[PDB]
Amino acid sequence: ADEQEIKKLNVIVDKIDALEDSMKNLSYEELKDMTAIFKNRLKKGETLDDILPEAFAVVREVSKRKLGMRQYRVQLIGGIVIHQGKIAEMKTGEGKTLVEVAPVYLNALTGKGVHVITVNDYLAERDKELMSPVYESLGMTVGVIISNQDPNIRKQQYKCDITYGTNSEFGFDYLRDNMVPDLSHKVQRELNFAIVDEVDSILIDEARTPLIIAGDGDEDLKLYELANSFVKTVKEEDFELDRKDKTIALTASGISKAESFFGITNLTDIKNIELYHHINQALRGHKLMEKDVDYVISNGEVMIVDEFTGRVMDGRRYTDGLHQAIEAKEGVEIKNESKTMATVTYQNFFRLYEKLSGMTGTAKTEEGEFESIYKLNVVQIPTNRPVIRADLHDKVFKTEEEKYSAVVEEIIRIHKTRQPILVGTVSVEKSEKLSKMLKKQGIKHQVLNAKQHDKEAEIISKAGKLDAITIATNMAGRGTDISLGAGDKEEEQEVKDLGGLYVIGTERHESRRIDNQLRGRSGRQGDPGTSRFFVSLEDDVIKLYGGKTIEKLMKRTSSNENTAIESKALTRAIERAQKGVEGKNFEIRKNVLKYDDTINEQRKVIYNERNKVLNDEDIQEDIQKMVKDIIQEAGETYLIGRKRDYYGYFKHLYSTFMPADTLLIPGVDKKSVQEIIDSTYEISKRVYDLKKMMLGIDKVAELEKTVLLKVVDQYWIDHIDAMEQLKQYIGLKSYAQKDPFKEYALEGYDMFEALNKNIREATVQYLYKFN
Ligand SMILES: Nc1ncnc2c1ncn2[C@@H]1O[C@H](COP(=O)(O)OP(=O)(O)OP(O)(O)=S)[C@@H](O)[C@H]1O
Repeated sequence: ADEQEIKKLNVIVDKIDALEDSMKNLSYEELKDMTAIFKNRLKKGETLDDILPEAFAVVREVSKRKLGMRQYRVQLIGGIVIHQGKIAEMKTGEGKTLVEVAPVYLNALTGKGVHVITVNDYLAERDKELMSPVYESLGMTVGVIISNQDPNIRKQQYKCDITYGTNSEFGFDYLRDNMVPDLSHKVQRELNFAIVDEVDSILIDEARTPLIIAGDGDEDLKLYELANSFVKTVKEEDFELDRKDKTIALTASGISKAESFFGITNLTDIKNIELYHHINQALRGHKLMEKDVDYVISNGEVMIVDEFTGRVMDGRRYTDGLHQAIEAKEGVEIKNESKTMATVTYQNFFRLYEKLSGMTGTAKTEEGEFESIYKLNVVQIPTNRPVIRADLHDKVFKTEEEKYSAVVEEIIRIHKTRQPILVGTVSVEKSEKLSKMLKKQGIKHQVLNAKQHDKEAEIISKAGKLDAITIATNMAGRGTDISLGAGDKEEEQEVKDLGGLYVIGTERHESRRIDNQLRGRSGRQGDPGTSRFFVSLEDDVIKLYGGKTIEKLMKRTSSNENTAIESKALTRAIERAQKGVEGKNFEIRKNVLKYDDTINEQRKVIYNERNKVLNDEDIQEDIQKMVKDIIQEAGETYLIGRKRDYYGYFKHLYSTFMPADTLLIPGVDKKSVQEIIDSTYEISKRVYDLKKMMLGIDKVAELEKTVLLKVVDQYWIDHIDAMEQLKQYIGLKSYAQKDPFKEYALEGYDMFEALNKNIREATVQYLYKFN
């Protein structure tokens, strides 16, 4: 079992050990000073790895002094392992919180910024508060990212050398960090290196659901209303149209009416894009479309119509604000709720780190997933002292009452013997149910229902001592330790001889992993302990995932009340049920990660092409590129497409971005598509020269960024929410052999081209059409 991987690793610790004595003589400052010595050496030569022995050795004595926690080889091996970029499988109570110190320090010497992710706020704040004396003492700084944290403070934390926090906030922050307008609000920093505590939990387990930021539609609510009232008051002269090419615009009569109606007196400018966009689809919905032709009004809602059948294309909603507009138009309750803006799985958010790593107590079994996703290599480490415990069997039953009384009675029994027990549950109500019998009978205990992880954290530590009964859910008091004695050497041996801590799990969990975690809370290093599972036939995991066996047994009749069950075949069935929800879950992540890849490739560019604008990167060759793009398109459409519809081609460009009287070109019949476009484009290069010369190349470029970036946001968020609705729409399909994913990709590919186009034709319009 990973013998040589650990053996070679052992050579590293072997060296760390020889060094120890030399540093022993050193003062507190002779040690801090070393952080610098380190940094400077890194510039002169040596790799982070070439430093490893001394680096960790320095964390050893500094740790060995400010917290007492000197480090044990296993805690060193694991330290090296995190730095090597893998998983550090150590069992509960093995000291993982400290296995991290040595590795952060080492990597934090680059000034880049290390990341330590935990399962929750408390776990992170506590983790940082504990090891900070080691970090601080060595000339480094630490910060932790907690929930509802103001931007000002939040910035400072990533600024610090080391940073801790809930997995939810790191990936969350990021979203806002890339979703934000200017940089006065970006909060993150370079995602360089991360250490994931309880890696199986965040990565493998959470994976199932993605992170999603949404937005409260207060603004939009009365916005379509105002726009719709105005478009309503508007006259035929206030706008011009063309149902032939499905376009419409607001004439000069409208610009002023809008400025007079609203308090906005400028319009057309990037500042206002909003009122303008809204009044736009408000107008289009009012005249370009019509009742019973385009869209239809059934009951209290407005459904869309398909042109290929005349049927109602249900499920699908109108694009970029349109439906919301038609709704306002007719006079029906508007769907203004849950706006999905940001979204991301941990499968990818974590892929975004130069060097990934983590620790846990159960991962080598899921290695194939950890590697073929995060290319995380699980390396198992030996436990410090030999692990002696009693991982007892699964007391099998039928009927929850039978299972429950068996549990209640076995607890009164262990309790009198004087030993503590840990009753693991998997529901706040089940924990209360099991609680009722104990109270009904008269035996003291406390309920840890994962809500105030800190208050409960204290409770579980004490739980580990003398006559205590603690019923915790599978998420209550996690990183806390079960010290036999609760801090006393007296109760330590008393409870040590009595046979450790006892663990009883209500039902078999969703995986062997979660179960061994209840089993793991006991028997650390060198402590006796027992753990047993009181299972029953109606427990869902078996009830639904068991098979034909549990069914007939459950159906039969009734006989031996309170009498437990057994059989070879019975167990053979109980295990398939768990490995069945194991595989069920294996594939739910598969069909969540892929659906994200599609949006991840998109979100990838929309983001780079968003960051260009922010870090003052030149966008002139690119805007000009898309400007040419619009025209090359006009080419295939009217130029070549229909045949040579000059009136249309020109209407399209006047429609799109060209001014009023400009594209006048001789030749036409004598000239070819390309030449005609080269001309239309030179005519455009001139239009921009008029702009630069009359505005100043600087405002011209400065303005280039103001509107490119602004329209991306408007059309991107809407493309995202809509890409989600697209997924929901595939649900009502299947066909002969049409993969539900395949369709989603195609209808998502062109949907991306439509989005990008809505940007091409929009940056330019604002950049040329009016000024
Ligand atoms: N080398 C050590 N010497 C003394 N105490 C130690 C040492 N290492 C860890 N501890 C103690 O062990 C307890 C912490 O164990 P943890 O770090 O929680 O182990 P773990 O359960 O693997 O970690 P989590 O829950 O993934 S942080 C604390 O009471 C520490 O004081």
